[PDB]
Amino acid sequence: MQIFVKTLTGKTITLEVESSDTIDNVKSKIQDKEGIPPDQQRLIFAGKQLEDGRTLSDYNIQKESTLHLVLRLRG
Amino acid sequence: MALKRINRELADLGKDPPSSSSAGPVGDDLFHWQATIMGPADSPYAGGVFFLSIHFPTDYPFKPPKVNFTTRIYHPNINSNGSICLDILRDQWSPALTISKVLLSISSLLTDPNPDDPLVPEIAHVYKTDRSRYELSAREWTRKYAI
Amino acid sequence: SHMDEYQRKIAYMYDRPEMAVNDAQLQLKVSRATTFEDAYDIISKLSVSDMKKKLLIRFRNEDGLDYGGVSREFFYILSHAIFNPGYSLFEYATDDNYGLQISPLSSVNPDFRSYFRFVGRVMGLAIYHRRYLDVQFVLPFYKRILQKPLCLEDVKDVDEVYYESLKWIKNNDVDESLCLNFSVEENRFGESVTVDLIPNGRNIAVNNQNKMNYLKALTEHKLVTSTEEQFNALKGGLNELIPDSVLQIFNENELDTLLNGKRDIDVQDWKRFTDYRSYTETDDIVIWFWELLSEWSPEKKAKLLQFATGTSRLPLSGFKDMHGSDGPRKFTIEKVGHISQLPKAHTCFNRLDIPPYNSKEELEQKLTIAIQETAGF
Repeated sequence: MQIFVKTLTGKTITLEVESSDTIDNVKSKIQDKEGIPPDQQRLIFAGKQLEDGRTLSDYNIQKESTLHLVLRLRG
Repeated sequence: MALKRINRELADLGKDPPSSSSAGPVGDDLFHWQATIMGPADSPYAGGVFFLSIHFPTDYPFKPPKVNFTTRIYHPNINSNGSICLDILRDQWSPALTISKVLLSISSLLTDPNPDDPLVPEIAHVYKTDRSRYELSAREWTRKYAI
Repeated sequence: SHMDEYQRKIAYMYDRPEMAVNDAQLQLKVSRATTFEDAYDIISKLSVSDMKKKLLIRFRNEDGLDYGGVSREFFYILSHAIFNPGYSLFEYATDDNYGLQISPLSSVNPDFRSYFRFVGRVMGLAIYHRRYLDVQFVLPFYKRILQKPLCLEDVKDVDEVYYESLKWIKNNDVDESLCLNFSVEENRFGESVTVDLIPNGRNIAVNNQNKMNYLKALTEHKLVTSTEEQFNALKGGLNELIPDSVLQIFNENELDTLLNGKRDIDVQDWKRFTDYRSYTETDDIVIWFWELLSEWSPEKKAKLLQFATGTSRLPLSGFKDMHGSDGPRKFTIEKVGHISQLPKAHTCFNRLDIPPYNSKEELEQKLTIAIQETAGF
């Protein structure tokens, strides 16, 4: 299936993925497209931060969902 | 560059607001904004309304704005006075960051505190050890102050 | 060896026939309270021949021997007075990273040229008589004094975040979303005014072809064009004594060492102007910390200071007038974390979190390891 990842700079990257793909694989794809190290990726979907070790299906990610790549505020 | 950009950002916010956060100049001063953030639904702060003060430096968009919470919030990573400074290193702010992305990041922080960087040691310790007490105290403070 | 080469250069400079002090002595009396006023009244009228004689400085109503110490104290006081941001001649590059630079607003004075010529005379007199100031300018200042070209990288020493943003613009592409154009908004006494980098510059957006010229103009305006007349007067005053052919054998670092001497961080001031959270002044992990800092070399002390506070540069008045991101914030030591974890640092609050170790050796090892990734001086 297809999903859309919107970054900080207002750019939108479209990815071809499957619901069983791991979060790590998606961050890897974003690193391949944008050059952002996985350690620095903060992905948000519907107000919840995606965590390594789980799958997209765990978060009910379906056809043409939209994710956010958001700043990591410290305090 | 420091005023045309601000006007464009304000127009965009008035165009398609995130439907939760709001921002607008106070009186007539485009370099001083007041913003409103609604408490995320899936967090102890649900129902609250938190006010932020945003000061744009004259070097904007090259230097990040100063964002400070005004309403008191019981959070592991927000000091008593309130200060949301953006620092993994000096390598994350770029002229391409609008003010909406910062508000979205603040909401993300509200809905997912980071306990490994304890700015308030007691609250961080409570969060690590006993989560239920942290939730109860956070919602109590939201009821007392945010409302 | 940097030190050997620098010593050779210093000996050659002071061995020139055009930098020889006369045998006659000059008496220069100044009151301690009104140091700046009397210094400006006297120095600003000395002739070039007079300024080249031996300098004998006396403080009024303070009779004492060892005039060398008196002269050193006088130069310290004068340097901390004239270069003080409160006097509206110089200013920190940023409030959280204290780097002195000529203040663009200083032009508001009826005649800033006399004051800046006096500053140049003071610097030239300090260099001429082998006396040291104690201020710490930004590298572009010394590069301008030596007449070197200024490039984008030089903005790193002035302000880090501005340099990072400029580098981002240089690397990545620029769209019309970024309302960037050839003009800069500067706030002068409340009111903000627009300065055009190029004629009709406020109505020219930056494309992917103009961004290089835009970066060039921004760098030049930030580093040079804003303070042309003032620095020209200052350098004229400086070259009044030290010919330009003598300054141009050093570089931006050897000249800094020549002016301010070998930089070092005071530890007594550090200890006297620090505060503790959950720690008492007599706790073991504080007395051990201060002993370790006492028996440390300046490079490692600067590295620790950068790791904790954020920058290795200190205010003009030590740790007393220390500013955080949001305002004044004295260096703080707090008890936070487990024994195994390394000490942590909150930069925007000048906080250092030292867990409660059990012996001085463990504290030293952890503290030396925690600062390796940070480079200071």
